[PDB]
Amino acid sequence: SQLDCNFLKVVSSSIVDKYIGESARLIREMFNYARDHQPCIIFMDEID
Amino acid sequence: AHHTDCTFIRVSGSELVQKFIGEGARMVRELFVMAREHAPSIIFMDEIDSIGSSRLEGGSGGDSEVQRTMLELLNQLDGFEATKNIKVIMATNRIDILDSAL
Amino acid sequence: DVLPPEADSSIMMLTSDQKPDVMYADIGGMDIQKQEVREAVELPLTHFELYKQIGIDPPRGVLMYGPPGCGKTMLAKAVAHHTTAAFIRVVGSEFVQKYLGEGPRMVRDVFRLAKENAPAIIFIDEIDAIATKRFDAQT
Ligand SMILES: Nc1ncnc2c1ncn2[C@@H]1O[C@H](COP(=O)(O)OP(=O)(O)O)[C@@H](O)[C@H]1O
Repeated sequence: SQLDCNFLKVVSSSIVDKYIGESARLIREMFNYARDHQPCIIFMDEID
Repeated sequence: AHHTDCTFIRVSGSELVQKFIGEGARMVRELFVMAREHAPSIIFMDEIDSIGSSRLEGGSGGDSEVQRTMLELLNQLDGFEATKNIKVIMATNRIDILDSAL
Repeated sequence: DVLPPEADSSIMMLTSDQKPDVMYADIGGMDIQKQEVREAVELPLTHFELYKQIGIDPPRGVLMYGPPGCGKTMLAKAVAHHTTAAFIRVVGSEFVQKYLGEGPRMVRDVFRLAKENAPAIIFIDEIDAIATKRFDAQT
């Protein structure tokens, strides 16, 4: 309802990996994704 | 290593352990084959509690693949074939934890 | 032809573009520790001749030791920022992995990358899991 309108970012599970490299890659990918648009807010639920 | 012109061949402790089954024994067999191919040689297995210790009762209650690698090394050190001009140096703390075979 | 060295896929090395943002002035007055960690890591690296002229073979490893939060990781970030050599930080938790042998492989690869990338400083932070005694495992 605020001037964000961009909420969704369905949960966050894909960032699980076996080395910090893949997690850094995925997180900067999502950070650039958020930078794509107006203030983007990332749902972080679905964790166990 | 620095005074003998034999052909030193290193092996760390956690280096013959490979996740894929059997790859932890093909490596030892290839090691000794290379040694035989290289005439006088000496192998200094560094801390060797890794491929060592004592055989544990099997099942899903202990390590087994490391046990198979230990067995392969044992057989190649003294088995049906008598290795010639190959000598092994093993160093490892805690002499009392090794197996009764090695 | 021979191409430039490659295959730095699992590049945990900072090497610019991820450096921490702290100088040696966002840390409040840890004077003794600051001097000691400097004389352990920073001093041997730049003023190398300052050491051999005494026959020392500078120290190669330093530990951190303190209550739950006191700035251990912060001084690590600072030393990493104000440094000329590489810097790879791997926590002592990414080593206890599932598939067997895949653990020690990570240590071997970390040190191989360190040696293959010139002078380097390897930071193993919160290493309290894999350091604890012997307790000859029968399990
Ligand atoms: N003296 C200090 N100066 C600046 N920041 C500090 C100081 N002490 C604690 N902090 C802040 O508190 C946090 C505690 O970090 P630290 O205690 O090193 O982590 P750890 O629990 O791994 O030791 C740091 O991120 C830092 O931002």
